[PDB]
Amino acid sequence: DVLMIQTPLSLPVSLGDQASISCRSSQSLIHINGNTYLEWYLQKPGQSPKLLIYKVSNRFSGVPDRFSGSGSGTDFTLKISRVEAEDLGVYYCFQGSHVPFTFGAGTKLELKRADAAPTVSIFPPSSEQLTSGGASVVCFLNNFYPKDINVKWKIDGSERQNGVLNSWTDQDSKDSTYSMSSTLTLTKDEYERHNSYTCEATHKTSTSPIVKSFNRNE
Amino acid sequence: QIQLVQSGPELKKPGETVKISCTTSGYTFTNYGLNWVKQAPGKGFKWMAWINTYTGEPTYADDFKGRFAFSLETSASTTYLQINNLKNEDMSTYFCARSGYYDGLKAMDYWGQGTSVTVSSAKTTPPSVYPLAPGNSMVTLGCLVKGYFPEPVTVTWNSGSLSSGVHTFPAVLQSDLYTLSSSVTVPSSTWPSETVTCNVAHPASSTKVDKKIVPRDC
Amino acid sequence: GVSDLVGLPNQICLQKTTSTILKPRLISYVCITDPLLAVDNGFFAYSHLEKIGSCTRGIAKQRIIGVGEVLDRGDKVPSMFMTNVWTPPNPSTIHHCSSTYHEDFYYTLCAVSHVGDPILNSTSWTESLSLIRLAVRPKSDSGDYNQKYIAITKVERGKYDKVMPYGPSGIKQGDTLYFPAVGFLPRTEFQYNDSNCPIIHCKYSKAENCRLSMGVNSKSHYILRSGLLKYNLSLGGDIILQFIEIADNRLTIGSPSKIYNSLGQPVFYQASYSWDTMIKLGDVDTVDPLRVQWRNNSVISRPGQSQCPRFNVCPEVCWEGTYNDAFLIDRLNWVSAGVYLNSNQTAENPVFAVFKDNEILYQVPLAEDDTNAQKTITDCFLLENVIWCISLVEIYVIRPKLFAVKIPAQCSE
Ligand SMILES: *[C@@H]1O[C@H](CO)[C@@H](O[C@@H]2O[C@H](CO)[C@@H](O[C@@H]3O[C@H](CO[C@H]4O[C@H](CO)[C@@H](O)[C@H](O[C@H]5O[C@H](CO)[C@@H](O)[C@H](O)[C@@H]5O)[C@@H]4O)[C@@H](O)[C@H](O[C@H]4O[C@H](CO)[C@@H](O)[C@H](O)[C@@H]4O)[C@@H]3O)[C@H](O)[C@H]2NC(C)=O)[C@H](O)[C@H]1NC(C)=O
Ligand SMILES: *[C@@H]1O[C@H](CO[C@@H]2O[C@@H](C)[C@@H](O)[C@@H](O)[C@@H]2O)[C@@H](O[C@@H]2O[C@H](CO)[C@@H](O[C@@H]3O[C@H](CO[C@H]4O[C@H](CO)[C@@H](O)[C@H](O)[C@@H]4O)[C@@H](O)[C@H](O)[C@@H]3O)[C@H](O)[C@H]2NC(C)=O)[C@H](O[C@@H]2O[C@@H](C)[C@@H](O)[C@@H](O)[C@@H]2O)[C@H]1NC(C)=O
Ligand SMILES: *[C@@H]1O[C@H](CO)[C@@H](O[C@@H]2O[C@H](CO)[C@@H](O)[C@H](O)[C@H]2NC(C)=O)[C@H](O)[C@H]1NC(C)=O
Ligand SMILES: *[C@@H]1O[C@H](CO[C@@H]2O[C@@H](C)[C@@H](O)[C@@H](O)[C@@H]2O)[C@@H](O)[C@H](O)[C@H]1NC(C)=O
Ligand SMILES: *[C@@H]1O[C@H](CO)[C@@H](O)[C@H](O)[C@H]1NC(C)=O
Ligand SMILES: [Cl-]
Ligand SMILES: [Cl-]
Ligand SMILES: [Cl-]
Ligand SMILES: [Cl-]
Ligand SMILES: [Cl-]
Ligand SMILES: [Cl-]
Ligand SMILES: [Cl-]
Ligand SMILES: [Cl-]
Ligand SMILES: [Cl-]
Ligand SMILES: [Cl-]
Ligand SMILES: [Zn+2]
Repeated sequence: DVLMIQTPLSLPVSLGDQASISCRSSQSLIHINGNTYLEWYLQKPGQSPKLLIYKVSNRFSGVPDRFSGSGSGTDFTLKISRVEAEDLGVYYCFQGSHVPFTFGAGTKLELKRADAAPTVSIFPPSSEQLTSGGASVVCFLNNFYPKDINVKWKIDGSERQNGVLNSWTDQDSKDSTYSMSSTLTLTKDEYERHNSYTCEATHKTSTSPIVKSFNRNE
Repeated sequence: QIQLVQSGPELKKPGETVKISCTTSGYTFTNYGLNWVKQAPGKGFKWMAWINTYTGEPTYADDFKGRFAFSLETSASTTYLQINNLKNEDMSTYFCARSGYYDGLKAMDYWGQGTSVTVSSAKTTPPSVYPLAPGNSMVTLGCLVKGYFPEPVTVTWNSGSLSSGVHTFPAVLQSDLYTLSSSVTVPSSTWPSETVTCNVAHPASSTKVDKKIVPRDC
Repeated sequence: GVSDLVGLPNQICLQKTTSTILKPRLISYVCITDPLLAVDNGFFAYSHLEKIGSCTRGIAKQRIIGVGEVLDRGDKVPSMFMTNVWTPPNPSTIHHCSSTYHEDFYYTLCAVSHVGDPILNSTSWTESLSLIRLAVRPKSDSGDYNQKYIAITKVERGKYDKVMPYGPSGIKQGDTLYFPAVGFLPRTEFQYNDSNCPIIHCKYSKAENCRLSMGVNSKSHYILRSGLLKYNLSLGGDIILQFIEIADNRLTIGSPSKIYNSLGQPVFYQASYSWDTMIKLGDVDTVDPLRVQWRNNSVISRPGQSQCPRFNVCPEVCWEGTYNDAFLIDRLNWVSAGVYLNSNQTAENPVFAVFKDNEILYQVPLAEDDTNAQKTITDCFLLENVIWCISLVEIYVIRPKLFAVKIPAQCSE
């Protein structure tokens, strides 16, 4: 199958900088009619994609001149000379030279900012859930950068990976940080078996892990 | 004035049949063919088919043979994508886009808004809402929203009053049902001095829940 | 002296240049039709049919099938010197010859028809194939060594009702000969999914156009499928002629084809006699079954008529085109040399071009602008380790012409 490899999957850039996204194909995209049907599209969150560039280098109507495309055969590059905030989004390359037509995995153009350690908050099960029969311990890791982070739950000093569900937000629209939640759901009985519940995070901002913890004795 | 509008969101069980419409306006319908594309949640686009609005004949990828049908009605200037014997791997957002013939520009210049198709055997269940109170200069409170279907739920704090400092995380599955948490952060002087209440709304079950975050005993 | 294009020859200019670095030399000096040229191991096979008067409605006067040597004629230019000629008793019964070299001989497989060309009277023709074996260096008092006629009795066709040689020359692998061929399959037995017809972005095409274009007319009894005719000489007793159908990747109507060895690997060309007008050639993946990795060439095509002119890539219902093959002279860059007709809807303006998949490196016309041309056959080889090519070109005494073109090393004259 014709494969479109995009580099990189995530492209942190500062505003007003130059961005370069590479797209390489498993086979030449030069159709037997002479045209190379390689197109670049952009998708913003909660929006249908928008055609940026068609036929390697031609710009669609309304596309700013800061977007340009180049390449040939199997190697192609999209280039943004000076990134404005309106360019933040997900860029896909696409080939229309061989059926089935294929897309790249995408490249997330996001905003670079100063590193920030996460604010960690741990929450024990509410009495309502306990009377309902379950016990969910919640851990919030708010406003950190970069997004690369790891979370570990520890119950009475022993790590538990079972019963854990994680979720991550995208970049914040107002401070450009990331936030994560980690929820450990247990039966009320296993919650009452143990006393100490610990949520610890590893992030590049600190050599030590950021630990929040509570003991079941209120 | 060139616009493509697709049918509304669809919620179906496995084995059923769905028919998505795509009505175009603002141009000669037969002068440009149409493309059907598929985007899996949090993933990339997959090209499904290209329909010749002049002959009515579709050219589809191999993966979409059989239970997929690409038709059109020229009078209504509409194209139809029908999926039979729905399975979970069909839950996705489907787009129609204008793709020209070789006589002009085959790049996808104008897109539809998309149509979401959710496939599940889960039944409509309201959310269970639990407070998350702690057990510094500012404090973090939360609302845990467990065991609801389908998406989405909306979460506000004090009826949108605390828009700033709020992080609602994307929902993940615990079974057939969804769960998510929401964080609010407020000055230590604000809580528990004033009453911080979280408002959850689940339109599909037409449910509204309000939970005040009261402090624990100690 | 003259040898096959194998090993690692002298450099050829790989840049694109407008400079006149190709110097074609005419080495040849009532109508002459149905030509055939093959060059192998410093020898050659040639064939033609001389008619009286018209080229199409004329009386068949003489069918010539000869072999000889390709030698340096004196001025470092290769030329062809006949050494063994053969003529059938009735010129109007021999059709569609194809020559394959093996060791001491050229084996020429022809079709015998009392109803005319089997392509135009397929249903009436009773399949009858003959093999004329000609020694490249005849010896006196040597029995059947010089010339030998073999009426082929046993032919395995598989699902096809009839098979026929369909192309100028084939290859040898060990002791097994492979001729370009076609099989006639009734449309009732033709299993083709119209889903495979590439109609996408073609506004006025229909998915049915491929299957209908697989025959000489849309209501034809047979579809033509290209392939190979295999003759294993090791099975000396009585050799069956086996048909091998070409794979269905980029399938087009059965048309004159050529399989030839270059740089020690098999290459296949198929004439574009249908809607897919861009040139069809490439390295052979497997000979049996026959599958070809067609180049995705975007610069070389052939003239057509109204429905399928030059450069057409959309499926239409048409049977039109010309045979204009190409010889691969460099596999590492996939460079080829061949004569193409430089016109959209008329068979005219022969131009010898050295080209890659997506660009013509350098070319040279072979006649004035209004000169009519038809089939062209190009075979390349080594002379003192420089790559030469010989091209037979039909040109308007209507007779074919033979050119010898050296492939230059530098890109400037
Ligand atoms: C010109 O352009 C065309 C179109 O892009 C090129 O053709 C494609 O070539 C690539 C690479 O050679 C092929 O991919 C390979 O596929 C094989 C298996 O092929 C089978 O499966 C394919 C996937 O479904 C399918 O498309 C094929 O269909 C062809 O054949 C059928 C049957 O005859 C025919 O009806 C069709 O029309 C197609 O022509 C076929 O059924 C696979 O094995 C390859 O894997 C490689 O890598 C692995 C891992 O290392 C290795 O183990 C393997 O041995 C192999 O090396 C690879 O995926 C693609 O199928 C071709 N598509 C078509 C339509 O032909 C062509 O190569 C270009 N020519 C030149 C000169 O560049
Ligand atoms: C020999 O044939 C070629 C190809 O013809 C096309 O294909 C064949 C099968 C048949 O369908 C023809 O009807 C087709 O036109 C001719 O070259 C083509 O010439 C036409 C004009 O006659 C030209 O059309 C203009 O294209 C302009 C820009 O082209 C780009 O967009 C096209 C559409 O997306 C692409 O197809 C093309 O590849 C380019 O990317 C466009 O702005 C204009 O409005 C016209 O539509 C084709 O582009 C052109 N195609 C190619 C591959 O060359 C030959 O015509 C001769 O050469 C061309 C270069 C022009 O100079 C002509 O004036 C000239 O006559 C034709 N030869 C003759 C003698 O007619
Ligand atoms: C052509 O026929 C010959 C003779 O049958 C084949 O070669 C023989 O193959 C058998 C089986 O592998 C061996 O036992 C013999 O020793 C082979 N003999 C020789 C002289 O090679 C050969 O494989 C056939 N080739 C093709 C392409 O069909
Ligand atoms: C025509 O299609 C039939 C159905 O085959 C199915 O679909 C194709 C696209 C392949 O994926 C195949 O593996 C599937 O089973 C085939 O049975 C038949 O052989 C096809 N015939 C031709 C000539 O393609
Ligand atoms: C084909 O051969 C038959 C003899 O069986 C003859 O009647 C018919 O006219 C021939 N057709 C052509 C086109 O030569
Ligand atoms: Cl336990
Ligand atoms: Cl229009
Ligand atoms: Cl496909
Ligand atoms: Cl385009
Ligand atoms: Cl349920
Ligand atoms: Cl070699
Ligand atoms: Cl010379
Ligand atoms: Cl007969
Ligand atoms: Cl053998
Ligand atoms: Cl048919
Ligand atoms: Zn039969």
